[PDB]
Amino acid sequence: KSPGDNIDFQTTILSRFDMIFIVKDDHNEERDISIANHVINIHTGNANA
Amino acid sequence: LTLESLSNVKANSYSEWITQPNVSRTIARELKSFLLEYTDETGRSVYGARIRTLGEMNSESLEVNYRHLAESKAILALFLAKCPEEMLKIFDLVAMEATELHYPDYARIHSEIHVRISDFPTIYSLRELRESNLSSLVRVTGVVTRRTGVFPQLKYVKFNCLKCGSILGPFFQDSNEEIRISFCTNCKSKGPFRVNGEKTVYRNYQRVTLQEAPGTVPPGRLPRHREVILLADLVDVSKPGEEVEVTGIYKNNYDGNLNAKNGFPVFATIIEANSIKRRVFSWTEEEEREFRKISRDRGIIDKIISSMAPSIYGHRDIKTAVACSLFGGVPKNVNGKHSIRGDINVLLLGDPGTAKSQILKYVEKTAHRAVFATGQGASAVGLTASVRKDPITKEWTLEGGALVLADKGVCLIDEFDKMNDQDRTSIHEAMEQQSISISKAGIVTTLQARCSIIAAANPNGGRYNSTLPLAQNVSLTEPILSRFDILCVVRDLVDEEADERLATFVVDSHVRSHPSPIPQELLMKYIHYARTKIYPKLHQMDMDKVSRVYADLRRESISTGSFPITVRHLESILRIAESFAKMRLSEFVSSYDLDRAIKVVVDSFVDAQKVSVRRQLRRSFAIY
Ligand SMILES: Nc1ncnc2c1ncn2[C@@H]1O[C@H](COP(=O)(O)OP(=O)(O)OP(=O)(O)O)[C@@H](O)[C@H]1O
Ligand SMILES: [Mg+2]
Ligand SMILES: [Zn+2]
Repeated sequence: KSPGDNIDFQTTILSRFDMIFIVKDDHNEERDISIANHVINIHTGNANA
Repeated sequence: LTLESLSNVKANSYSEWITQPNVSRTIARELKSFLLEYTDETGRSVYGARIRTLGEMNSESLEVNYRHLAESKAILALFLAKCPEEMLKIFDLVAMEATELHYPDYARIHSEIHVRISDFPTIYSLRELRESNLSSLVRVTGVVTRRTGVFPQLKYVKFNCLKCGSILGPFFQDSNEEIRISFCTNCKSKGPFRVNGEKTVYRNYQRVTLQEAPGTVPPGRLPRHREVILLADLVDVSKPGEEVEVTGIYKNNYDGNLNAKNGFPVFATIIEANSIKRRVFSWTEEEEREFRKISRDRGIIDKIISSMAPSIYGHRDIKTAVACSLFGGVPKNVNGKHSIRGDINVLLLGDPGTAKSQILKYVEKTAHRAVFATGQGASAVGLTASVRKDPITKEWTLEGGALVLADKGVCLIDEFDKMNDQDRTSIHEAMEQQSISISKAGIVTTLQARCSIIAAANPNGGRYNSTLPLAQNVSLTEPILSRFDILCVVRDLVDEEADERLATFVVDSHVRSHPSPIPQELLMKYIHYARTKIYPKLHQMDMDKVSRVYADLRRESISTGSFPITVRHLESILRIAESFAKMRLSEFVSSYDLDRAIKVVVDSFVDAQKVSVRRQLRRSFAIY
């Protein structure tokens, strides 16, 4: 489906902006491992040091 | 004179009898004898020990029991009943002298000792009082409806002579009418004179309104009310909404000018107080080693989970969630640039008649800082911040909602699905950013709203639709739902065996009310100590398991075609593991706690899904 009908408002609002960032949650095991490890270290204390 | 001599009054009235010097000296001596010659059953110095504990805390008030004074000396009791005002001055001087006789130089650490009578036979309701009760000792019950602030009252007053600039010495204020001087001893004048505010010593003052308790009022009639005046150590004891017992004196307000005021000559009345009594979470080193002892018994978790709402049948999952959200977790700041909240929110979605309000009531009796607000009803507190006017003082005030007032605690919203747009905006802001913003009447500020939310709601129509997902049964939107950690769905499934036990329990309640368990009192304090001093740890030896668990639950969620799984689920997993660990007053999050936590999130996700997806998942996730 086009980005236009993927938003619940009028499509002329888009012309106002300068950069339009579309982030898609794509499923992939290797990325999942890395992000999970990142989160679990921050909760450990590693990223504080 | 002697004691049996006083009981033959030879004056016009009691008041004129008590003021004669000879009878005052007699009663002062006989009060000294009462103070220093009492003995209990065993014989212990009941007042001796009270006067030595006076020394330690250095208090300015003394407690006396009318029963003992009636036991010993009866004419004194009669005079105390009839003319207490004259008696109490004499009795307060006697107490002060006796105290000095046992603690030298205490006239500096305190300059006057107040007597408060503790017990007294006759107890009145506010509607029984008549004009035969004027200037007499009374004892009443009631409920406190209003309260004022603390104002100072003149005690030792110093005057200025505005011709020779002199400070005239201490003069005493009787609490009846204002005192004025007329003569300067140095310059010999009756000129202007003004009170020296700087050199004066003041007294504490507060006023309260007492209303008949609704329960006792006979059918068809309305509650009556009276006013009470509290002086010195009695200020700020009973907060509005409590039931109290008052011992004091019944007086007339000498209004003003009885001239003018056309109409019948009526007078108004007040009560001047002598004693107030009521009709906690702080702990001590006695109970600390009992805390630690109970903490070493394996399976403290399931004891706590069955000590929660101790009068609703079944519903173990909601009680587990209640315990989790009633203990909490650890807030986090990563070098002052990243914050992860600590509290765990709980939503209840259930059919009519499943006892959600009962659990919400329990949480409020069990918690330290808990507030109640209603979506569609009449409540004493709203959800939106505002600036309004105080009816009593006529002042503008800044008030926050229940969210602001319940910082570092829990907020209880009943009937969560019937909010208006304003309340919904407030809730969203609080849950997302955890701070309330206001721009009204020249005030621009941000307030702190670090609070836990527990809410209850009813589906659309009235019953649960299992053939559609959660987002299509309730009127709340995904932005709000996603900000809750645990979702509980109470379904009224018609099962024949369960009704037997439910009805049995309910009928037993009525039958009994006719005209594992830890005790609640210890649980209340264990909850405060644990949440005050217990900050459990996350040593990362235990990272391998959760990485691979999250990987599997992500790979499965997309394959089955349902809600997405985001890292908020893993954050909830760790934050709940913190609570399960803190239950054991622990020192290093265990793998047992992680495994207990995993069930809650996985079960919530599985049980908030359509029937087909749910059958797929309940088999796929069988290992966790
Ligand atoms: N599982 C249960 N165990 C014990 N009592 C129950 C249970 N379910 C309902 N009750 C009782 O039935 C009544 C239900 O009233 P209550 O207001 O608590 O229900 P509710 O679900 O909060 O109400 P509603 O959703 O209709 O606004 C109460 O007396 C409650 O104690
Ligand atoms: Mg209800
Ligand atoms: Zn003078």
